[PDB]
Amino acid sequence: SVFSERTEESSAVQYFQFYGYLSQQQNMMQDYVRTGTYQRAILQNHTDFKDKIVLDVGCGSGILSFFAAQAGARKIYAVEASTMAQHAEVLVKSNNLTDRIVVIPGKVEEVSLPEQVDIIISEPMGYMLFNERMLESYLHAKKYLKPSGNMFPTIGDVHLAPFTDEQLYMEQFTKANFWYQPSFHGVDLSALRGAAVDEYFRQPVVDTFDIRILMAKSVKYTVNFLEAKEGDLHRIEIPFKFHMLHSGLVHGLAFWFDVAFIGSIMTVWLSTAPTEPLTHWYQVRCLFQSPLFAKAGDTLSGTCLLIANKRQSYDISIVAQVDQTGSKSSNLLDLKNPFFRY
Amino acid sequence: SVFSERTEESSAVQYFQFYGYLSQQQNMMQDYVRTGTYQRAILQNHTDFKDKIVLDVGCGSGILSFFAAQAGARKIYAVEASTMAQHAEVLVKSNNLTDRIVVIPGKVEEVSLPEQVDIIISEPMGYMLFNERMLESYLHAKKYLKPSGNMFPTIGDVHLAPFTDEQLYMEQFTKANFWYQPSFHGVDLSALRGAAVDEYFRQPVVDTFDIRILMAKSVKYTVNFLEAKEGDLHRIEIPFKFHMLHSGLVHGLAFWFDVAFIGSIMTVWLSTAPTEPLTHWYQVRCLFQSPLFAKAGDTLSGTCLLIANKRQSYDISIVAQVDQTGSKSSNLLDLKNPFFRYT
Amino acid sequence: SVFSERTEESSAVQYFQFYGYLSQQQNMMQDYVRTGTYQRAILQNHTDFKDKIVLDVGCGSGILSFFAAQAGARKIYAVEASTMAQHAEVLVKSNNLTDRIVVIPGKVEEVSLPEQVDIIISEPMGYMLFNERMLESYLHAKKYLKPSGNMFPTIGDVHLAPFTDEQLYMEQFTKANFWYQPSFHGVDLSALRGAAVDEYFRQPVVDTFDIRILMAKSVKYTVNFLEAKEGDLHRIEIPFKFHMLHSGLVHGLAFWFDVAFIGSIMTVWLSTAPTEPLTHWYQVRCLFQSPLFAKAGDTLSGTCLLIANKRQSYDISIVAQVDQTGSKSSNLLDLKNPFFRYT
Amino acid sequence: SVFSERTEESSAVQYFQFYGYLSQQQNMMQDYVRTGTYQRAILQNHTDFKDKIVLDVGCGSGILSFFAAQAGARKIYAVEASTMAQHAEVLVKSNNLTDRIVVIPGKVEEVSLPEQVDIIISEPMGYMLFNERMLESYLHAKKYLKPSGNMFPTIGDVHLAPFTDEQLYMEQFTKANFWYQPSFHGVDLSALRGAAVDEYFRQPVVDTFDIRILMAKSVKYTVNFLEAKEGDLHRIEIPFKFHMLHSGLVHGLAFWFDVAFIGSIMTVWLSTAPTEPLTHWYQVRCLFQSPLFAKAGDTLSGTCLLIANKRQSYDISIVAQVDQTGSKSSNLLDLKNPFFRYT
Ligand SMILES: NC[C@H]1O[C@@H](n2cnc3c(N)ncnc32)[C@H](O)[C@@H]1O
Ligand SMILES: NC[C@H]1O[C@@H](n2cnc3c(N)ncnc32)[C@H](O)[C@@H]1O
Ligand SMILES: NC[C@H]1O[C@@H](n2cnc3c(N)ncnc32)[C@H](O)[C@@H]1O
Ligand SMILES: NC[C@H]1O[C@@H](n2cnc3c(N)ncnc32)[C@H](O)[C@@H]1O
Repeated sequence: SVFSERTEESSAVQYFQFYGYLSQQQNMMQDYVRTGTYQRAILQNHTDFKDKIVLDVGCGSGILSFFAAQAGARKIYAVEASTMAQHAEVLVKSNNLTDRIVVIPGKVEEVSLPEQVDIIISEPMGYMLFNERMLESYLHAKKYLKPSGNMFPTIGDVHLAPFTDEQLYMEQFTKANFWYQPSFHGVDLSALRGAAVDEYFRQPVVDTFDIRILMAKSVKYTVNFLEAKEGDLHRIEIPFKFHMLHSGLVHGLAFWFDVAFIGSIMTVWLSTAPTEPLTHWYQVRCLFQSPLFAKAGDTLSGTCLLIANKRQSYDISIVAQVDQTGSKSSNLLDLKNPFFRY
Repeated sequence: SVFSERTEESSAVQYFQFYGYLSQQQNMMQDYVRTGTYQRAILQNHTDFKDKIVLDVGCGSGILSFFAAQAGARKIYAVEASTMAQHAEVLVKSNNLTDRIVVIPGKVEEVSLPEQVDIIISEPMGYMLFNERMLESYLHAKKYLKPSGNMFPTIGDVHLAPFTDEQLYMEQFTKANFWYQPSFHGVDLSALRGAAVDEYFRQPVVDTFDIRILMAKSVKYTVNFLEAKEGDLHRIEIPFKFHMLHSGLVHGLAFWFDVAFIGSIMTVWLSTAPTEPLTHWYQVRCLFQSPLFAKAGDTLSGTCLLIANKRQSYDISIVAQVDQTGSKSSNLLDLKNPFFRYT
Repeated sequence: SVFSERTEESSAVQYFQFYGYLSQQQNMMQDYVRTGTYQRAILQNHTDFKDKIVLDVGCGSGILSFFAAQAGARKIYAVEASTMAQHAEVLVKSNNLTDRIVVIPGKVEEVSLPEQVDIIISEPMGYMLFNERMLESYLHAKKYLKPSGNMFPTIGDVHLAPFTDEQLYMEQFTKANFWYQPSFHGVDLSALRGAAVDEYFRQPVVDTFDIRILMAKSVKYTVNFLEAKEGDLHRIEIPFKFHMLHSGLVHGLAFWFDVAFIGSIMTVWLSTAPTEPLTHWYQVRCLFQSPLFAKAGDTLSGTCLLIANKRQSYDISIVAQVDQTGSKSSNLLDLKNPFFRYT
Repeated sequence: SVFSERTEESSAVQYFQFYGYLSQQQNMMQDYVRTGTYQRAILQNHTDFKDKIVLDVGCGSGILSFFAAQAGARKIYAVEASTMAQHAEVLVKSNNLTDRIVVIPGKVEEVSLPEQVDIIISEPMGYMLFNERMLESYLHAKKYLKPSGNMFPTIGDVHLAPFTDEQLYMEQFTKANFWYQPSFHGVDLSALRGAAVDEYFRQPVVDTFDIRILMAKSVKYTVNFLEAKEGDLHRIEIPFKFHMLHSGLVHGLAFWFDVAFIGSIMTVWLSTAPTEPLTHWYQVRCLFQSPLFAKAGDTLSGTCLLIANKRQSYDISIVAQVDQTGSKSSNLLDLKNPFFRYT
């Protein structure tokens, strides 16, 4: 299947074992913003579901299937690759919905569905949206979608903005300074300081923050899931040009994302922006190894490049430059292994 | 190899990737208890190391090799399976020790050493001592040990004790009761309440605790690494009989361990007992599904059975009964995925 | 002369230029602790001055000579090498003391005095006591001292103790990190990162601090000016052994000093200890380039080595080691060019 | 050499020791105004640099040379007299520019250069522009300049303006009045009050100020470095006639400067005016001994005379007169030792 072609067995096993735990399902579900927003999107666009065939990709506990059933769907095919699939059917039976919700265990890239569907629903967003590479399974599932079909979510917006946070930068450097020691119990570790600094700064920082640290209006990169193809997500190049509102040191880039459910009756947005209520996604920040000084009015231009790897994630290379001075900074990040600071 | 037959590749890859991070080496190294005690054990027993051949199993950063070098070792073969090895060779060079420390990348079950060694050193202990199943690699390495060779650590003590902690026990039901509601956004989740409970009780709890929660003197099970074989660690049966010091409800068993370095000059102990300073191992507690009432003076008898799995960990089966009342309780735990509760 | 042989002309010119300013005399004089403490020492030991011949080395404005005159000295020879000598004579005249205070312009190593003296007074202390190397001029002056004569101050005590201050350390590391930039306006500065760190950490930090940052009771090094010779101050080796009271990171050593005026009537102390009221000397701290971790009970041993240079100051070499672990740290500091952190 | 004949060795030693510190290079480089403006001037006039020979006088770290290299210079001779030169060559190698940048240690008046150059670049400006007397080294370098060559900066403007700051003027007497007391610890200091006053008024004040204290449009004296000779800078006579915008007491003159880079493509200005963002040069103020009252519309006429001394600085003589009143005031200052008042 296309899934095994793009994934190390080691990672996939780990991935689906993680999602096999009810405690994780609980964590996801107790996010009122996430769960409530999904329900609002489905129910207020109920006409897009009424008496229709639905495909739910990565149903987990099955919550989204139930929303679709509440909206009046004729039949929901709920596909789930973890052992959660067995718990889902238990809920379907105890909620008397066996005539309407059909759980199909397996990967959407590997299962056979009885028929094409009118709409696909899913929650494929990870940290920075793209983490876990579930967006490609979501787009793969489009093979079962009718020409006149819809997708929930319909589009995705990545938001980038430069930030200043001296406290965060010093925190990571305080940790790396361990490896600068000339005599730790009589051992010289200093030969590895270079390696240590790189590794710590290779960590995306997951947490929330006050928006006053943002130094410029954010830049947006939009993905339309209805027209996009699987191949489009192997290499994502996000160019940016910021016009600085404040003078100071830029310590990195901040990331968050919006998704929109564009239904017939109305459009519902789900945002993880720092101006919005917190979600289990929080926000993501990537530190530069060396800060860049920029005056207000200067322009900070560069590229954020995401290249998919076989561990179900992306390698992030960020290059940034102050156009007036030529001061340039780089960083390479491993999105798979973040630093949770909350 | 002997390693690949007892480990799923999936688990092994994730395992060695974890140990390839300098941040992880740093966490271990900043444990003064662990690192300080090892140095003390080696340096205070310099006679066991001076002009000897040494094998360091899972050297990681190589810290233990350097200690052996400080103690006067003739040659140290440092074996490391993760990408930490490439970093180890760097430190050996920058510390001018290439003539004495030889880094050998690979798994100890798969590499070939040029010669037999006088002593083997290592830090193979995981949670509850046995977690990660590295102890089997440590014992495997004995194929390279000369007769009359020594091992650092030399012996291991697992300790079991019954405890009472009403809040820990009740916490598990507060969490699972999330699933006991008839309309979560219009959905009846109650059907999964049972499974949720089961899931939470299969998790060993990692954290520390006040020694006053202990209901009896601990029972210890000893592994002597000098006589032990790999096969001895696939099935570990720890029978126990506790004589209760306090009356109350027993909610589970607490585990910790000691290791001893037995050298010519002296014996050095490394303990993770709750009476001792805290380590990155902390302590481990396993809850019973149902608490047992025990009088002071009553006897709590039963068995703790550890069965190794191919995910580099153990399945724990605990059954206990109060002999005077016949009240019986059991539990099954998966040590591979504990609940880190410390705060 | 002995002064020109131990001093660069470039440094000497700037040095005596500095003390030629009335604004600097004012700063010294407005140190109530210093000036008041000196007056207490001289007047309360007035019997050591009554009808005696006095030599005041580096009188500056002449303030100590006036103290001596108040105490009843028959005659005071006041030696001053800067142009301040011209101002001193103005005060001597406007205060009608020409019969008792005689200003001698020149360096104490070069002037000729009519007679031997009973007591020498002076303020030869700089930062960390030894900076400015005036103590050698003070000791040189003993050639004019009678066999049974006295010296004010009589003895000096240097105190050193380890401290912890994460914020001070990161401040200096933050400053040096400028040179780690890979593209400053398109230029790679990283090649100088090493040189930058060295330069910044070579600076002793002058400021005050909370005594709670000290990690152990201080060690004392005493200089007795009555028996000491100049040659003793060219190389000062201060060994130390601290018994750690608290566990934590040691970021450096803190220095302060006491001097004592031991007269016939009583002993008066002048202290720049952080437990005492502040002076224009403040305290001095020397950072290690890399901190050392020590538990409470461990011992921190090492050496502070002071070597006098031709710029009228000292080069400081500090080596420290945690005896139990072997963790070692060093640093070289240039006392002549401090970092003033004071508010 | 031409440099040694106009400088006492004592000052020269101290001068080049100062610029040998990376900490000061950093201080200069972190001035965005200075460094940014220089880069703008060089890169936006790239046609003045592409494939030409450049001479960089007092390159320090070499930053300006790297800019010239970015603009496309074929070869840059970078001259540096301090020990910074060794650091410069290190950067040249690590930035892989050894084929184009040649670092020449030594004074520009003493070194040997192989060839004539197309353009000279440098940042020779001190406080009040002329301080440090490096502008004379900049002009000396024209012996290596081809006719029709260019100079970056090309011209320099010093700006003069009258100001009012009653608190600054009164501050000097508050400080000097320390000496006006009949019993400081029993000593009458009053005889030195006059000397103290004189000393404070000879110090030009370095800091910044609000432009609302300025009493008239500034008067400017221009130095065009392309036709100017070294000899033009030994005696600078700046006559001035201010037309007062405000009525009030004038306490002195404020100084700042502009330099312009006149290239083929465009002209770039670097200004230290108080209306502009602050720089590490700040502004300079020189007090009159007695304030002068001037009505708005009145004319304040006089002369500012700068006379070079052997301490690499200037003696400033200011004479001013209110033409309508005949009210006259003067002052003589030593720019070598300013008073840093900032914050
Ligand atoms: N939001 C995450 C949920 O979606 C499930 N999932 C991830 N990849 C999948 C896939 N390729 N096929 C079916 N379900 C998948 C995954 O098992 C988890 O339950
Ligand atoms: N202290 C933990 C260290 O021991 C290493 N390790 C575990 N099993 C190993 C094995 N079988 N061969 C070599 N190194 C091993 C493991 O890679 C880690 O670096
Ligand atoms: N305590 C410092 C004061 O004493 C003066 N001084 C420093 N070294 C001296 C010296 N070697 N001879 C005479 N006076 C000296 C120095 O000029 C200053 O005024
Ligand atoms: N911008 C300040 C830089 O200019 C250097 N400098 C001053 N006078 C010099 C001189 N005469 N020759 C070479 N470099 C000189 C001075 O050493 C410093 O590095």
